[PDB]
Amino acid sequence: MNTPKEEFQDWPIVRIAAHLPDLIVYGHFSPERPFMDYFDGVLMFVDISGFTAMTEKFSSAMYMDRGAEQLVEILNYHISAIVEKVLIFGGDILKFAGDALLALWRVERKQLKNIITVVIKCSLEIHGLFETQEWEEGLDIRVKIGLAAGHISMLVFGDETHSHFLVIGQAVDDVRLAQNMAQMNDVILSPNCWQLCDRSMIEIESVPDQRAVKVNFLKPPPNFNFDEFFTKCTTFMHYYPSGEHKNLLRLACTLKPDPELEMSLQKYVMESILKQIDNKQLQGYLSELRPVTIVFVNLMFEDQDKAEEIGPAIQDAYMHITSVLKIFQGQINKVFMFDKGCSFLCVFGFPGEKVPDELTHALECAMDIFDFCSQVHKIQTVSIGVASGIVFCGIVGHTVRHEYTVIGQKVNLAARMMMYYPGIVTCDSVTYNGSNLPAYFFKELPKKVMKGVADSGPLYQYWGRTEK
Ligand SMILES: CCOC(=O)COc1cccc(C(=O)c2nonc2N)c1
Repeated sequence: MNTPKEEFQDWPIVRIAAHLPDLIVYGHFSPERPFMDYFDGVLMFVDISGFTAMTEKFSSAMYMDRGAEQLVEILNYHISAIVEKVLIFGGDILKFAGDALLALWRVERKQLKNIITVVIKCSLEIHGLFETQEWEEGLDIRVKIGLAAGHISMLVFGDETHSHFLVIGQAVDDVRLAQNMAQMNDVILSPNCWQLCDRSMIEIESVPDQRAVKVNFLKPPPNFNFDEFFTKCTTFMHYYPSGEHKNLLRLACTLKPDPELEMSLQKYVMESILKQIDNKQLQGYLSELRPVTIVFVNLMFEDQDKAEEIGPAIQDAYMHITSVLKIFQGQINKVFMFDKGCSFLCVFGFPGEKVPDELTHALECAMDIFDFCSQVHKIQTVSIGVASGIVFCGIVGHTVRHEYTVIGQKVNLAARMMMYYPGIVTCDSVTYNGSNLPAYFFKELPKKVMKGVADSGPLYQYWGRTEK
């Protein structure tokens, strides 16, 4: 008998799993929402704003109407290489955003020490990818890495049709703080990461006015062999591709059809992405420079550190946010959470979802969300930033691990507005002027210098329909 080779691996379920971490793909959780679980791990936050600040230049006429296509191609070339490193070193890419990706090595508490060593080595090899790389003579193209370790909580929230997850807690807060302190080419360790790590392996230096540390060198003992050390470490890595599948970047490439599993996983993925996955839309349809309105919602909690309390609060907020977005065809593109609160990146005018009055409706949606979420138990402060303009949309990452993402100055602007103008709904000049709503519905705001934005233009508070 002949033995034709090659398992077929391109099923819809596999395509869906590309959009999700192993944390979710192999998770098998209870149906209750919210769902919380608790574990330990090492986190890596890779700041990629260096080359995703390239976006505004790809809107130039020099790119001849293929700005979006060129941008995704070059971004994916670089981001792919980072993803491959993470995956080969045993990590799980949790989410992508325009300015970062977050990766996790989940392990039993006793192995944190050795896993930190693995993650440091991975971090250094990532920097090594970019040592002599650039573009257009100028732009150097490099990254900044923060590492953290310790207790991690996971939250899954959603309804009967849509799901979202977050990791939260001090280690999560720590990784953001660490990455923020990094300069180009740095690997910064959280205080706890430094506490837990194998101090014989590395040389560090202090970070002024900070207990976090910078890794200067990974200098292992005389008879250390990283490959043998790594192999020992794989004992504790549940899904590391091995044996017959050692040639694959992800076990998830081996997923077989399973309608119950696919039902669960598809809830995390936007319907337009599922359309492409099902070969009912062209594979490049979602790469675009598109005018949109960003509504960036931040929720700050009464007790910032109590997972048992924040979980239900996020779920209650989510249920309202989704009902309000449905009414005006808005979408949640990402949910993020560090030390600054839980933020929902909402978008109006996505792929094939554009309708006029996007602006008045975006503001009215923001106010509804603001009013409702302000009365949610345990939510201390709600802040919403509204910015409108051309943004890049597309699927960013590696073939095996990628996500639909939005990138642009207006996304960053809305995100900064929600943090620098807490407790109110703010909007940019495009939104204010475009709405044609009466001027007394707004308050002209003081100009604030916000990290990452030059010339925001005049900013406004959406005060609402009444003096009240
Ligand atoms: C408004 C703050 O926006 C950002 O910081 C975006 O950058 C990222 C990039 C990757 C993951 C995350 C997360 O916050 C989480 N992903 O999963 N759990 C999280 N927490 C955030």
